[PDB]
Amino acid sequence: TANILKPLMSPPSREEIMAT
Amino acid sequence: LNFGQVVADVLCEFLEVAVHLILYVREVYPVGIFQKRKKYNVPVQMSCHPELNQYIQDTLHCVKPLLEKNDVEKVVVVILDKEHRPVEKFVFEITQPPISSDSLLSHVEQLLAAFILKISVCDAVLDHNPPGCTFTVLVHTREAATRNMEKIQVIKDFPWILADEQDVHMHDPRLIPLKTMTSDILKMQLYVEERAHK
Amino acid sequence: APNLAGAVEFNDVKTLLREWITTISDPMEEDILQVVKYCTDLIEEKDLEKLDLVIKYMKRLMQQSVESVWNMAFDFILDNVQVVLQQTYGSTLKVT
Repeated sequence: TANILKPLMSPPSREEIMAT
Repeated sequence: LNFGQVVADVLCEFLEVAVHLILYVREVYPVGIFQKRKKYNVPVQMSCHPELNQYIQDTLHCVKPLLEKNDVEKVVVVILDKEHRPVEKFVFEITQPPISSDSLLSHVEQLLAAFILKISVCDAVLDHNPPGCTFTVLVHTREAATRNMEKIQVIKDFPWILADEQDVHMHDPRLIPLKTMTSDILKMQLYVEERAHK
Repeated sequence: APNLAGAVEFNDVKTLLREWITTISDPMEEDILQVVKYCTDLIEEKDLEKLDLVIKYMKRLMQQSVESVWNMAFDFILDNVQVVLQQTYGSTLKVT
C-alpha cells in the first residue's frame, strides 16, 4: 500500500556472489 | 514527536549489523562471505562482499532521514522463497514512548545487544527456510505522505518505489517475538513472522 | 493488470485523472502517491506507450491549473518516474 516503500533494485543474488 | 540525527544514526548502524546477521543465521547467503566482528560488545557476522555491503549501506542511508523525523513505523527484512513468495519477515516496529526509563544513548550497547543476541539464536525457534531464498527490505511509513518519497529518494543510482500486495502478503503467518525494549525516547520491538508451511 | 483505483482501460484512467484534477484544488497526497505507483507499475509491465500518454496528459492539465499545488504535484510524480526509468531503461522520458 501507499505507505510501504521498497528499493527498486534487488540485492545481489546467491549466484552473483558465488564468484567474487 | 521527532527523533534526532544521532538517534537516527544509532538506529541505522543498528539495522545494518542486524540485517547482516539475519542474512547469515538464515543462510540467505553462504557463510563463506561473512567474517566475525564485534558490535555492542558482542559477536556478529558481517558480510565481506562489496556489492552486497553497498546495497545494505545504500538502503539504510536512504531510510535515515525518515527516521530522523520519526516517520517510520516499521522496517521489515523480508525473506522471499525461490518462487518469490514471502517465507519469513523480520519486523523492527519503532514507537515513540510518551519519565523513569533508561537513557537510550547512555545504554546503547546493553539495549541493542539484546536484539543481536536474540537474532543469533533465532533459528532455534524458526523453521528452516527452503533453498533459494532471497531478501528484500520494506519501510512502512506512519503516514502516506509525499515527503517520505522526497526524503528517501536521495541516491539517483538507488531509487525506491511503492510496494504492492505481492511484496507483502504471507499466507497463514505465525508470530515469534524476539525482543522488546523501551527507553528515554524510543520503543523498539523485533519480531518474526513465518509461513506455517515452508 | 496496471490500474488506477480500478481504472484499467486507458480512458478510464484518463477520465478519472481529468475529473480529479479539475474538481479538486487540494489533492490528498495519498492519491498523488497512487499516481506515482501507477506509473511505476506501467514501467514494470513494459507499457511505455501508456505512461508517456498519461505523463503528457497530466502535464497538460496539472500545469494549466491555476493552483500552485498541481504544478508541484506534477513535478513530484515526474521526478519519481524519472529515477525509475533511468534505472530500468538507462534513460529518462523526453519532456519538451
